[PDB]
Amino acid sequence: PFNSEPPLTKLYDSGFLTPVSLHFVRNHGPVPYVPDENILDWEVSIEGMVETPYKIKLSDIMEQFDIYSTPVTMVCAGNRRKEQNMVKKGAGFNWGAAGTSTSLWTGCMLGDVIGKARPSKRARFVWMEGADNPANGAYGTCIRLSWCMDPERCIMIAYQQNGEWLHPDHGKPLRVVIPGVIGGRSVKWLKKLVVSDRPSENWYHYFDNRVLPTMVTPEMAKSDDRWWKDERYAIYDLNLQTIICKPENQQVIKISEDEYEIAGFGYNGGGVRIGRIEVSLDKGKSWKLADIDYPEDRYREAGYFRLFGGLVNVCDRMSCLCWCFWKLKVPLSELARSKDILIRGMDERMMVQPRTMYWNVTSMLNNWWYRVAIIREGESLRFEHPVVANKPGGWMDRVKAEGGDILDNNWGEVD
Amino acid sequence: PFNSEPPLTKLYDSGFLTPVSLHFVRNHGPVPYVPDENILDWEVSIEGMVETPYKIKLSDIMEQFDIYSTPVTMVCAGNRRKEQNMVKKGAGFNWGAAGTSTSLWTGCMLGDVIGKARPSKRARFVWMEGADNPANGAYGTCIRLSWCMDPERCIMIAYQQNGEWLHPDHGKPLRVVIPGVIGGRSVKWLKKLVVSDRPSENWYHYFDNRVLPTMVTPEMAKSDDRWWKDERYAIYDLNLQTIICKPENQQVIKISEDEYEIAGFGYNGGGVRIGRIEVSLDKGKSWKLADIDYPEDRYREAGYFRLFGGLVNVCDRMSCLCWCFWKLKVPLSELARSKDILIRGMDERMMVQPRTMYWNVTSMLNNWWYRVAIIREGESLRFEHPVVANKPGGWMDRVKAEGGDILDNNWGEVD
Ligand code: MTV
Ligand code: MTV
Ligand code: NA
Ligand code: NA
Repeated sequence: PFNSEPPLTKLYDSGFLTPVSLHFVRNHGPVPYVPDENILDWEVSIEGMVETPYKIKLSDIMEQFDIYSTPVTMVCAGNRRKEQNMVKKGAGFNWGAAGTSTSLWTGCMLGDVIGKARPSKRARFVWMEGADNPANGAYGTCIRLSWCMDPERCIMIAYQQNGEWLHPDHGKPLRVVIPGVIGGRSVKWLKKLVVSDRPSENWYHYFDNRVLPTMVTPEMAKSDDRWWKDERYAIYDLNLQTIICKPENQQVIKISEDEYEIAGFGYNGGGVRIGRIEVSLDKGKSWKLADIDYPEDRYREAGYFRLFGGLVNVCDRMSCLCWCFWKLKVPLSELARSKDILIRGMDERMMVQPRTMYWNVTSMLNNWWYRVAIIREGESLRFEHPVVANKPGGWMDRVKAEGGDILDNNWGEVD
Repeated sequence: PFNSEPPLTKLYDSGFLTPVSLHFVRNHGPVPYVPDENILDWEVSIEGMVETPYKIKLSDIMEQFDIYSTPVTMVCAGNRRKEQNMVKKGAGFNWGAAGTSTSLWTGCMLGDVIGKARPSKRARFVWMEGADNPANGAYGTCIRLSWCMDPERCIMIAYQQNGEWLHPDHGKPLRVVIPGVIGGRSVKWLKKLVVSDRPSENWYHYFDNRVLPTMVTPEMAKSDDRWWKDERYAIYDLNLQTIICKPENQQVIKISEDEYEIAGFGYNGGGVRIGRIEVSLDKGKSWKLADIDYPEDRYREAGYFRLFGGLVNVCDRMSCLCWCFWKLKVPLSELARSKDILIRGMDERMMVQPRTMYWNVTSMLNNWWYRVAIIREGESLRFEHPVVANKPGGWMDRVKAEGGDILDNNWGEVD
């Protein structure tokens, strides 16, 4: 496999729409390389439990279906994996907190494409299969049929990203983009859509992209395949995340009468808005309400307009399919009396991020509170994120050097 | 207002469908009393942003619309309020854990009723108003239009409960039943449906049924009305709850070689399945996987059939609109080495119940882990639930008698 993660500061600083060059990459195997001259002839087959199976070329999609341009936040299931790895080593690429990127995606509605084949009333799922050939054969997975037909979910088949034709690494020439759901279901190099009454039976649907129960050890999961065949553990909708980006790791700030603007981003699954983002400087004893900016709502408020030949119709939805940004000003004098900054979000289902880590075999969907340690050094404060992408230098490295237990009630820090 | 809560043991023991006589009751004011002879003439007006406003009598609903019979779990937003009251006294009826009841509801689809009036493309909400007249005028609130049109959500206008004509306390002759959403939105004695592009402006929509941010004090909420006018804090979909019912409060069990079957129920909002229910006997250090029974899935598997003149079509949905039951056998010898039983659920969005209480002004949607204390007395164990409905006798009463801080890292219990 191949994985690349943008620097957290660069991701935040780029703002609501991440440049294509910075978008994170996750490939299970070799990328199928498709030359520009072959793009328009790329063919997808629609089959299974449908009245009228058909095949369609990209050029035909572009001419025959309504075209949309939609901002969507993509998130890898493995985001924040390194934090879990610090607690107990496991398999998988050690993502920091920047395994997410947000783009305008241009293409057709998957529901329109499937609708044309007329799915059976007994159908429940749409299987998706890619043209790639990683170690265990073609990558494939699935999504609920009803979600494809739901305008609030805006599931797309995209052929442009921020108005550019897709790069090989991002699925050239065609991929599914599934908002509010882990990147694992957004199948790249799309070849086949199969309408079914049951989930995918693809190897990658079983043995990846699952949050196994916490008490299942890696040895149990290796020795008993049944752990990977219970749909209750398959990841679809994202869980709620909030990340601190300012102050930056190892940032040093002089203590003064000035306020400092703590800041970051949040995202969530299933189109459910994050209703509140709260910060604590006293280890969760009291919480302060951050100001949230939802840039997607600006697109919602603009009504209908076109970008890259596609209709922007955020205005037709109430869902939140993109990340939001948050800010909170605090006096430096208060930070100087604090040992850490914690952030947590609660959504419009009144579900909140947990205090407690949920360690699991694939170390996926790690959404316990993100913590930035505060170290006072003379008349200045220095700040430490939990982990750094690809290097030491976070508070978890320090706590391990101190002999501490990161899972204890004080994050392994002394008293 | 008037509130009544069934005994927790009786609620559990009754099983998947709660008898009408045991169903919890929540009225904000006097109940409008409607004689049997007046039922069929009861009229509802459909108005607002629609092409064709109309009025319809109950008898006409019964003859003109498709009739369904659907199991739905109802839950009061105030369930588990007494637990919060033990921490810091607040306003509101002190619910234990049994402010929930599950019934077969018979009636028409709200989406069919609204669909007939042809809502404007700009419409976003359906306001609902009741015939009652509590202190601040007619009770009214709202629900998203798109949710009314979604078959997975099965929002109904019901006139029978477990096959009986509705009782006055339960909305006779007609109410809305909104699955997966707090009982507050399931408007009783329904008189008016108004299609709008914005939320309800009813007094009860603002000043009740909200989870205000935790740092907002009762004094802040009393003095600044704006806290109650931000939709991000209005409750719709339920959050995830799991409750221990066995062992019962003050139950005493002889320590032996025998296993004991710990047991209870769970429920969740938005039709999202609870994928796992986990129990800890070691204060969250390790977790054990419970067995979950989902009786709704039996109705799903039965295909189409009729109950009380209504189509049962659970088979058409994938959503979970009802509670589930859970069981876990443990050796009594292991319980004897333990100081408590904790239970928590995680749903199919990989969102888990929190360790930390989220105290709030209305003390609503309290879903931190439910804890049963274990007290060893000679060769026996005695068990204590957090609180008892209407009386002392739980571990929270005991912890307060001990001078402890329930919000501390050990639930206020010694070391
Ligand atoms: N055909 C195909 N092969 C893949 O390996 C494959 N991996 C995916 C995963 S697994 Mo994760 O939930 O472990 S994030 C993620 C992404 C990321 O897309 P990007 O590289 O365009 O960011 O595409 C998904 N789609 C795929 N499609
Ligand atoms: N018209 C009307 N008046 C009410 O006071 C009223 N209260 C409700 C609340 S507020 Mo809560 O989220 O504070 S639970 C709940 C229920 C309960 O219905 P039941 O009495 O049939 O159990 O109906 C809701 N519907 C109502 N409808
Ligand atoms: Na909220
Ligand atoms: Na789950």
